[PDB]
Amino acid sequence: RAKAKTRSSRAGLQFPVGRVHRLLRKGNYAERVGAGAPVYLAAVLEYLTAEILELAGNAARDNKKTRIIPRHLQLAVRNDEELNKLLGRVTIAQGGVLPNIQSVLLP
Amino acid sequence: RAKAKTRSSRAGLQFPVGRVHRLLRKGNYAERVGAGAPVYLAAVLEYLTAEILELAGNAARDNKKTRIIPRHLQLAVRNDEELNKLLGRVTIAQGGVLPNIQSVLLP
Amino acid sequence: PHRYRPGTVALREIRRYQKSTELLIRKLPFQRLVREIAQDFKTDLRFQSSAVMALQEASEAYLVGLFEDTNLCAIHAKRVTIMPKDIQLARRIRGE
Amino acid sequence: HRYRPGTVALREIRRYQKSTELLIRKLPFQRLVREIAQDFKTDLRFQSSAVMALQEASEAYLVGLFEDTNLCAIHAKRVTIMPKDIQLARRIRGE
Amino acid sequence: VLRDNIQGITKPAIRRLARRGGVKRISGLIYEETRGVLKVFLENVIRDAVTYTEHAKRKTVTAMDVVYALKRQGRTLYGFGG
Amino acid sequence: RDNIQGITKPAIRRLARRGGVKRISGLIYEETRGVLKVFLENVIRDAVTYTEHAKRKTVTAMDVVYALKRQGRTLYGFGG
Amino acid sequence: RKESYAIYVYKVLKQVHPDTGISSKAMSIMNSFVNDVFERIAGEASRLAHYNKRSTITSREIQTAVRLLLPGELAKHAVSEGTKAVTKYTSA
Amino acid sequence: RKESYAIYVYKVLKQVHPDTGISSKAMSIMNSFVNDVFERIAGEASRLAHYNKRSTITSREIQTAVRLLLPGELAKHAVSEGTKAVTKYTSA
DNA sequence: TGGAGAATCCCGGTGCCGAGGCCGCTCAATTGGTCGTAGACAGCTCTAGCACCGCTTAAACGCACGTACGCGCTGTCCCCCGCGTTTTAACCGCCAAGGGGATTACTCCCTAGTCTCCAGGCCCGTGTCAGATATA
DNA sequence: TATATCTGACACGGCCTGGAGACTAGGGAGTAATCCCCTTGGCGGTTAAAACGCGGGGGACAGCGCGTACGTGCGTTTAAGCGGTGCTAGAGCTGTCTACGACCAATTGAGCGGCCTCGGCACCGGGATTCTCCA
Repeated sequence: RAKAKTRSSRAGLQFPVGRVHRLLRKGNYAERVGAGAPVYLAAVLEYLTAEILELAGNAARDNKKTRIIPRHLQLAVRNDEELNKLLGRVTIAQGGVLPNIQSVLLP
Repeated sequence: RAKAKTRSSRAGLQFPVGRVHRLLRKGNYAERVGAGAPVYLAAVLEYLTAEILELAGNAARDNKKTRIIPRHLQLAVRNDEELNKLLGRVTIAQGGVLPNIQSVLLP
Repeated sequence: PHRYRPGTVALREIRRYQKSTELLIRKLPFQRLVREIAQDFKTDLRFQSSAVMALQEASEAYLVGLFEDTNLCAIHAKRVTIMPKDIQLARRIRGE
Repeated sequence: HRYRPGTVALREIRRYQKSTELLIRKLPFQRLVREIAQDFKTDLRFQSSAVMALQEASEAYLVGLFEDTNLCAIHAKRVTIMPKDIQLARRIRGE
Repeated sequence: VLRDNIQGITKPAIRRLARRGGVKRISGLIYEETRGVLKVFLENVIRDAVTYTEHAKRKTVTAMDVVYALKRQGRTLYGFGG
Repeated sequence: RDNIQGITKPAIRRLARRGGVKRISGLIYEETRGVLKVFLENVIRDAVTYTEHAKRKTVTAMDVVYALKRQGRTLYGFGG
Repeated sequence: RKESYAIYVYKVLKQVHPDTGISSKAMSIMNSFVNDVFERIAGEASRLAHYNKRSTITSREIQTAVRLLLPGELAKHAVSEGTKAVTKYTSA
Repeated sequence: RKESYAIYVYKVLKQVHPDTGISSKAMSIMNSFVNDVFERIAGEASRLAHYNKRSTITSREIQTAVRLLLPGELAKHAVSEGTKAVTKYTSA
């Protein structure tokens, strides 16, 4: 047998192709799972994770903190319209709400 | 051999136990399906079919119609609280709306 | 001559269109609207007739439910007239 | 040196909208959860994480409901929220 | 090329849909907002239906695609298959 | 018993301040208590059903997460 | 060829309302209702089996799926006829 | 042996925000987010397989699921990233 | 308070087409037997949830003052409803091309299954840095 | 906003199990071909509905008075909350066995496609009953 190379390194990803393939196989979705489906879904999950972490890090530097807390994730999700559409039925614990006051209540 | 007895007949049901069993196997729900699961599911489906059909026949008899139309099914579902809770996210085609004028609009 | 008060004809129309189950939007303009919406996504696209009636039934039901919530918003503001802020309030509360 | 009616409410809004801490005391919510769960199954054990999950979900639901209630109140040309606003919001949301 | 057929959703048609919902009086600014609401909803359904058709390598949008598109967004329609 | 009164008036006021409500009527609190009771009854009944299917006498946070996911109220950060 | 509940809903209608017929569109709506409720209960039972690390959908999973999905009196009754049906199937 | 996506979110976070850490509750949230998006996309891919009478999940099914679920720019960039990963896997 | 144009309800005749009953058959449900394995059940650990006392202290509760605000009344004017006339595009029928859905043969590449091997992720331990506290 | 301190969560550093390499087999789906439902473009009458316009009436909207009921501050109560200890239900892991469900094969009758029929119901026309507006 030759040297063992991981399937995530062949696709240039950090998310596991093999774990995603195993979760697709035991999750009872279809009778068969193709070769490119775990690669594709690992790439999609890596991109969505990257987008959430970029906006969370920007929100963390906006509050002068170098560690991401749930409040930074909530400010990351709900200030972007696409992630608000994706996570509209999702409650983030210890996330709070964005500060909005309607204009009729201002003095 | 012996006489071929239908599984729905020995369970006292009209809905097909074997068809529900086939659809449970081929529907990619779990690796195994128990023996009592299609009997239970056919019993629940037959009960819900009977509950909609009895109220639809009552609505057809109240409108002096021999025959159940989609308006009768809508009048059966939306006038009962439990069936409207079950089918609140579902639109019946050619079903119309219940007669409900608000009190402030009537003279 | 004979002239009805404002509201009696509207209430008779409410009773007629709540008793009936017919489609109220004309079929051919809805078909043309569906095709011009679908031509922005994929060119040279056909439609089954039952797809167009399914779209018409879903659209009519959604608009009737939106108008029910709009009427409740208009009654909440001590009015009997529906105005666009009632529609915007109903869609904001639903989450659209 | 009494403040105007409304400015302490506005500082309360800006204080509780900038915070993540739960606004309900933990022990009354524990007693309420156990009292409700007694009606479904007698002598249930409860994890602490389950009660914290219930409190977080209930607080988020009530905050969203009060936002919709405030929207109904401004739609009725009014600052004070009333039970009819809550009822209208739950009726439009489907409850 | 079909252009500007949103005016085919006429003012009496919107009035009839409001009469079905139990509306006594309608302001004259309602109809443009109703046309916009209907257009937004129709693009939301039709984009998913065209996606379902394109996955099957078909050129005709069927009633199955519309039923699955409405079932996806929680607006399930009975009577057109399922 | 009588544990709905533990959800006090300042707690409902605090939750309304988080929602951006500037002025609160005196009849908000009973309605908020009833709304919270209905929501907790639904989620707790579903979590109890999830627990009694698992042959357990302890309501795990997984059961609460799945109960909220059944109602489209997905909760993040509690092992979901 | 095409498979649907075109004869069992009529059987239930005849044993409930023996002098009442059904139209084609209403029967298609009833078939869609049966398929939708079947999909809901089967998906809930599969999700319950996956939550408890089980590879089998038993009668207990369908029972708790019916208790989860249906409202109160409907769930209590459907549990009662389901239990009666499995009891009659096992006893005969 | 509870499997989690913690080290992968470490790797992505250090890839794009090198001088930025993360908390434990934020990782519980991120783990739930990855699991939720995975379950959503895989369930839609299963539905796409069952609608077209298919028994396998390919890259086309995941592509169509990503186009159905994710909003516009998110769907476009996710499809681009997945297609790049698939052609990098196939070419190497 | 009572009468008239108009809508509404009720009843009888007519035609139609669509559900509904019946038959051939084929295909999927039924029966019979085998085997492996998922799960039922007992045992044991030790995690964690309930129970309770002290205290000190933040949070809640009651009371009083008062001013912003809800709410009702009035006026106005304008905008939408009601209805007559016109025009215009929907609708139905029949109609042909002709693109594409749906079925069938085949054949091949793709993916399940299996054995082996090893290295990546995971539990545990440690120490060190990022916020919260503290004060002006 | 600026200057010191503390602490507790967090990033880094041996075994085991699951992911990868190589091979085999078989079956699902791609490709080609064909056949016919069914989809669209179009002509033409027609008549129903959309559009336009005019009067008018009722209701959206603005202003104003008033009476009251939440907001706010302060003093007193009370029980959340943290620490600490104790103890016992029961969550969870492991081992063993046994019933039960997948699987394969032969049989057979249940349900579906196809076809013929008759009455339920929409439609038309006439008569009785409100019904809503106005003097």
